[PDB]
Amino acid sequence: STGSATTTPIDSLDDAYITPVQIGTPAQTLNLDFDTGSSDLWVFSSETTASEVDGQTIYTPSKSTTAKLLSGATWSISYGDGSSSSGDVYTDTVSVGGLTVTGQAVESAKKVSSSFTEDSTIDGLLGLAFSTLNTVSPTQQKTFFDNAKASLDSPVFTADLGYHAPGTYNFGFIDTTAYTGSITYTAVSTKQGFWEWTSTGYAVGSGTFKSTSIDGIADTGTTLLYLPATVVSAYWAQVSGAKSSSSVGGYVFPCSATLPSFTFGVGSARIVIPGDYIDFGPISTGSSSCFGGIQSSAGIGINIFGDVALKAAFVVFNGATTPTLGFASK
Ligand SMILES: CCN(CC)c1ccc(C(=O)NN)cc1
Repeated sequence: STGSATTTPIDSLDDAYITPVQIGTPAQTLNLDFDTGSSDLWVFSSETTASEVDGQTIYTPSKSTTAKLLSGATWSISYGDGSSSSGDVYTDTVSVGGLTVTGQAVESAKKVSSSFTEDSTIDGLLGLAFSTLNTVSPTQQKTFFDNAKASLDSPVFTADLGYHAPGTYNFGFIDTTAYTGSITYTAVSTKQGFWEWTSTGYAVGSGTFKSTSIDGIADTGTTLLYLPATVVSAYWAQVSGAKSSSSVGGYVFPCSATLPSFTFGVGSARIVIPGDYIDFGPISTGSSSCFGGIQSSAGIGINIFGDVALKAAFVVFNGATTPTLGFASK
């Protein structure tokens, strides 16, 4: 089997991407944030604290003839930005882009943090990291990908995120028309439950490539590119007037600037992030200070290849017995 679904930015900055997902019988379509940095499929629901719901579409398990309470199961998750959610668990039929999994754990939120409440466009998350990170207790549950993978034509999914435009998540096949050149594969460590890999270095604009190992995770659920302070300082030093602002919470730059590109290495291959992808716009409406899309990972504890980086590539998440990650230009 295969599936293919379009993913759409939630706003004009590509702050996140939403993908329609069919849950239950008859189908209830919710728009979920596909998240290769976590392993829970959770939704706004009829059980979510009413004051914490603000425009989201909710899953109502009582209206699904295939929903079953997973008795005794609870979940609770916190993300690296401080966002969180928690609740109980149902199993139900879940379909993405024509690919159907029966008996998928659908984690129903009882509580969500304000950061989720305020994102009216995001009806929940669909985790695509390794199932060892799943938070359901006392019986850990499998991701949608993990459940699907034996049925898939090939045990892979691909992320093809757009810049200020829709893109595609495919399951079970590699669309050879969706990228240019060849796909370069690189090793993955699953020890921390993430799609963790090592970039071979970077360049700023038209500068020389610096060969240096940068461990990090491929996280579709993180907006920006978070790299070591040395790398990030080298980038922003090429933008007149750019500075790290403690009050704003990262690097800002004059909105009048033209940003340089940023290149990262994948083996001997190179992915180029155009300068425009690194512009996250005014820090507040009408400001001439703009927020940067490359930020320091110092204090996070890990480097994160978020959407800023991933959207510059066609990315293969290869879930074979020994997982790997592939990147191509597009
Ligand atoms: C700000 C609240 N949202 C919705 C955009 C989040 C989505 C994904 C993550 C995350 O870290 N995923 N790996 C954290 C938060």
